[PDB]
Amino acid sequence: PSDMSHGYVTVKPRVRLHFVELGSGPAVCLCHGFPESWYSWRYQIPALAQAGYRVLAMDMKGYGESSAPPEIEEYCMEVLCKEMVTFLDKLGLSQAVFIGHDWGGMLVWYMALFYPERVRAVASLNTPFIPANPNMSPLESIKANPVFDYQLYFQEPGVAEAELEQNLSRTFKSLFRASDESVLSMHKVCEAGGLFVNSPEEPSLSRMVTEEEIQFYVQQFKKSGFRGPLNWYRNMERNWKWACKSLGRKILIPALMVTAEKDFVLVPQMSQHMEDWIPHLKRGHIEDCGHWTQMDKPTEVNQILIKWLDSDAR
Ligand SMILES: COCCNC(=O)Nc1cccc(Cl)c1
Repeated sequence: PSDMSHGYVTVKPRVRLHFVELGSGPAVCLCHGFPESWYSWRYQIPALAQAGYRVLAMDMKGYGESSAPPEIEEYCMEVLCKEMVTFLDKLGLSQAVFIGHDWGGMLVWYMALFYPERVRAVASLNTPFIPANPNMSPLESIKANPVFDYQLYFQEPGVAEAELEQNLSRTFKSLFRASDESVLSMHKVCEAGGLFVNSPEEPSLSRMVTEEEIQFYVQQFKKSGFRGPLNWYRNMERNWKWACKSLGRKILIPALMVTAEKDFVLVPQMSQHMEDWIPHLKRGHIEDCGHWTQMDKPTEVNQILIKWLDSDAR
């Protein structure tokens, strides 16, 4: 943080967005996932800057140095996307390439759908683009696939917050792990009543993360907790209604889908038949890569993005 430039943008009277800036050239906006920070793109920030790009590694709403209102409604895709447009207006940017991972990936897909005039090119790590069905309920879709059982536990406000905020060191040591080191069962939750059951009181340090890196996520999450980041899940009824309003309109700006082979939550199989809605959709498959794409295989992520940006985003 000391060797990094920190930017702040007041998108709403009570909502302020934090971001780190490095490099010159076309604007590249990076959107992290859950329970992450701008620090998740630590290997991408100088790499994309050297390639000739103005990197904007965001601290998403409810995370780190950015504002965290307790209201659930403030974390729906409609208000989040509108805040990201205001962020571009206040920075004097007409266009920017939006690259998202996990929940940030969902945001970048919606941004390309509703505001294509502000999105130059779009890239998504692990997160697929699925058009919503107006006949099927959002809760029915979650209950259909057993892997998304953890989402039901994340619905009731305060329940997951108490477990995730309990021991932040234990929280990130159990979560930030490679798929071969993974001690978490996502389909076991709402039956056991907690995300960390198999994981012990003092979990071992993963090969992809150091003690210094783990403590950074602890101090950043000490500012607001988990209420803000968890509210991204609590708008499943609101996001579906907004996604159903687009029904018919397709993306037209260059797109990239990056899949992680060993990701058990956001499987590469979920991205199947995405080339029916397309529009330009280029692919990048990373073998022996877990959920934390940027942490697991940092070099392969840098190689895929730099190659894609210079050929479609410039
Ligand atoms: C766009 O959909 C994002 C959903 N993915 C999602 O929640 N994934 C997730 C990643 C790390 C830890 C936990 Cl508990 C969940």
